[PDB]
Amino acid sequence: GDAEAIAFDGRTYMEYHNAVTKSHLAEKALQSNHFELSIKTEATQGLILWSGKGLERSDYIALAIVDGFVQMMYDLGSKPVVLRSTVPINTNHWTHIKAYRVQREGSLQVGNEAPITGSSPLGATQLDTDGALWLGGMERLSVAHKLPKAYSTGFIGCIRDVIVDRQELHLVEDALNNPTILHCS
Repeated sequence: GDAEAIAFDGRTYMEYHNAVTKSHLAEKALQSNHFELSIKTEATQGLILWSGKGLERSDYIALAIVDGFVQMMYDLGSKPVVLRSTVPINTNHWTHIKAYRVQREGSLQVGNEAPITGSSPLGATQLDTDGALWLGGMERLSVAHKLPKAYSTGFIGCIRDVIVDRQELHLVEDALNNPTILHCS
């Protein structure tokens, strides 16, 4: 009841579009990104969300659990920057994540800890993309040989209340690749 949390078994990943005439309200050079979610899990390695085109050349922004901690990572064109949390995420207790990027600056907050901040190397400031978004793992994998196994590892656990750039994401209804729906708990 209430918050409709969906679960992720390790072979489940949803593709969302975000940003294109669809009802209410070419390339894209985002100056920002803002992501909000709540996750419950026992996993110590897994990929949560990933916004990019999924091509080797493409810039990206993603969130993954790496060796027990949630870490934001993105490359805009001048190499990556990693923002890692001090809050052990694997307690199988719903936990909040709040992350954003303003040009080159980004922050990360898991729980109530102090937000982790940083900024990619001087150079690019905009994230080139077609609006592809992904949840729980991702299709185009090749572009995962350069990252830790974690981004290769699908996510096992649940997720709910995903907010991407002031719009709320309806996991089921917005999913574009018709995946197997398994509620949570």
